[PDB]
Amino acid sequence: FPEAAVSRIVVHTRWASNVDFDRDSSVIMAPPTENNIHLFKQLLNTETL
Amino acid sequence: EQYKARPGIASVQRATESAEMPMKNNDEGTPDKKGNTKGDLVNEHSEAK
Repeated sequence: FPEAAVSRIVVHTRWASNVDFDRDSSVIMAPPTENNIHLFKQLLNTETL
Repeated sequence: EQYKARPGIASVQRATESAEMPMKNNDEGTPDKKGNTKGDLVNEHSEAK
């Protein structure tokens, strides 16, 4: 486990894998100290300035 | 705040200006300052056509 003052859990599909064919549809998040708003505005946020 | 209004303010304002226009004055066939009727010598029915 990481040796640090604070540790957190993040989702990262196939972050440690060795596949032969890539499905090429993955979900990656940054640590909560960085903005992740771009993941929730991919479908119908075509009017968000 | 960065808000882009839909419908746009400019587009709506332009349309309402045209509807603001009062109707034209139809003074044909009425007398004048001296008492002569105002208009041209065209047949009553042919004028409508």
